[PDB]
Amino acid sequence: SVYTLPAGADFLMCYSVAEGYYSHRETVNGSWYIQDLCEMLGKYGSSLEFTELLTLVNRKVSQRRVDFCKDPSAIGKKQVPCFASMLTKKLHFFPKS
Amino acid sequence: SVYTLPAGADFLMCYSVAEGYYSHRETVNGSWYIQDLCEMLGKYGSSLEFTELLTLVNRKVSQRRVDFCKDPSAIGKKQVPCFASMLTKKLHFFPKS
Amino acid sequence: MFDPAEKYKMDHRRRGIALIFNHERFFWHLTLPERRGTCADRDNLTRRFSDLGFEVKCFNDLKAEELLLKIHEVSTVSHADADCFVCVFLSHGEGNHIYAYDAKIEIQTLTGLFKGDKCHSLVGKPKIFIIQACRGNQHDVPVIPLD
Amino acid sequence: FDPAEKYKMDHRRRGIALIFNHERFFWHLTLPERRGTCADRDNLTRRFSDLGFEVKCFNDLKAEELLLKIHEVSTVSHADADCFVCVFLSHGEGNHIYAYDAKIEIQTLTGLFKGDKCHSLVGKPKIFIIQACRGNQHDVPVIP
Ligand SMILES: *CCS(=O)(=O)N1C[C@H](C(=O)Nc2ccc(OC(F)(F)F)cc2)C[C@@H](c2ccccc2)C1
Ligand SMILES: *CCS(=O)(=O)N1C[C@H](C(=O)Nc2ccc(OC(F)(F)F)cc2)C[C@@H](c2ccccc2)C1
Repeated sequence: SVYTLPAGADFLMCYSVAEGYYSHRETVNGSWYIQDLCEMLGKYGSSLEFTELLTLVNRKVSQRRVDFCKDPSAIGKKQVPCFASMLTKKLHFFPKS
Repeated sequence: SVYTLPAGADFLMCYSVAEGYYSHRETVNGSWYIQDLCEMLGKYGSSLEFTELLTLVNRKVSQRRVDFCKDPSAIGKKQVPCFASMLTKKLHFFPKS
Repeated sequence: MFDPAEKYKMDHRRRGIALIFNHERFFWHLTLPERRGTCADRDNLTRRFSDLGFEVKCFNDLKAEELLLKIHEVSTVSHADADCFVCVFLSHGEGNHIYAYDAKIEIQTLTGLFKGDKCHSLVGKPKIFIIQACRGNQHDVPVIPLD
Repeated sequence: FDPAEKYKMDHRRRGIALIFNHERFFWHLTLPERRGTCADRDNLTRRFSDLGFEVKCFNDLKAEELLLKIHEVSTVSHADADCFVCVFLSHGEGNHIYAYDAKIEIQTLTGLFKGDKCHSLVGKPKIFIIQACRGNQHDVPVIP
């Protein structure tokens, strides 16, 4: 390259939820976000562009609702995750030789 | 179709800079971010996935440096933009029928 | 069945509205620098979004009352025959606030108008906010890859 | 200018995935136990290991330990690595993540990997993953 990079470039911040919201979990099987993240990593981690995969994670988490909770006002409530990209290129995890 | 959506889903927040940083401009030709956003919209707006396009915007803005500024401590400084996706699907602006 | 290539439905009668709030000058007692060249940004965004099929609606140097009325109005019209909604702020910011001509507005008040429970006709559809504003007082520094 | 440009991912190693897993907290923080986090930790360990990452897990570190460990990884050479991954499984507050005993500014943690502090990751992806609440609002369901 001819060009310098900003020191803050090529960061990707992947959050379970947008600012100001509660995140959710199954009783003991783990968080909505990490469960769906891991499922998409298992199926697509080695092929899809990572932010393309994080978008699938957003859709999977968006399908869930709170079925049981001690706070009864949380029942039926929802969650969308949020990723913040300062990436400058396509990110793939193709199998390494 | 069977599932409800979170009310906060399908938002995309596109920022000129990451939290805590200054954004930059040419003398009177406009901001780095909007100039590069518009160039990428002109070339790729109607074909590429929008977040894929915003990543190109991040690379273009990352290539710039401050050449002239009244604050001499800004000279040679850099900028990366940041987009925060709560989108659940691929977003294209294909020509409409 | 789960389709990784699923796209937003973008075959509605209209692309939708692109709202542009363009702020060049500020109420003197805010002591905010003029944003000379923002009108080039506004015009450039207007051409580009118009070519993608958007109905572009531009407003220059609105005060908080005017900006809040205009954006509330667009939030309450039907987008049912639109693909998506675009909202651009060209201004100064402070924390989670964008500046109108005379005062700052909580960004969450503005995006909140388009949440699914407030704007039923945009449920399932992309709501895209674009913000040209500084987000603090730090300059990012140049670096080069380790060869 | 190539619109299809990919990060170079043909280095000797994929790189390190750091997982900070917080199940229990110092009693006086009055923070609920994170039952199921160990399933998340193990699940992320399998998935990132299968993608070629060297997965390094740390359970219920106090602020001093967490800051030492992450500073350490920031100061080792990543020159022969594709990228860096850092996972926090904990509670949060504003721009803070909780260790066992206290909260840490997330910007202190990401700041260690900025180009001016970590030269061997310049031009390479730095991926932060955070399972934490970011406020006290439940998002509400809606229908097409
Ligand atoms: C040489 C620094 S500057 O660009 O004059 N400026 C940086 C920052 C600012 O206002 N940036 C900015 C970016 C894009 C803009 O859009 C445009 F108008 F279309 F070009 C406008 C403005 C902060 C500025 C500043 C000046 C005085 C006191 C504090 C901060 C300087
Ligand atoms: C039904 C409410 S809850 O899920 O018990 N809870 C929501 C929130 C919270 O702490 N959630 C959460 C999500 C994922 C986690 O990771 C995991 F361990 F892998 F599952 C852990 C925790 C806030 C909770 C709360 C309770 C009391 C007072 C305030 C907030 C409730």
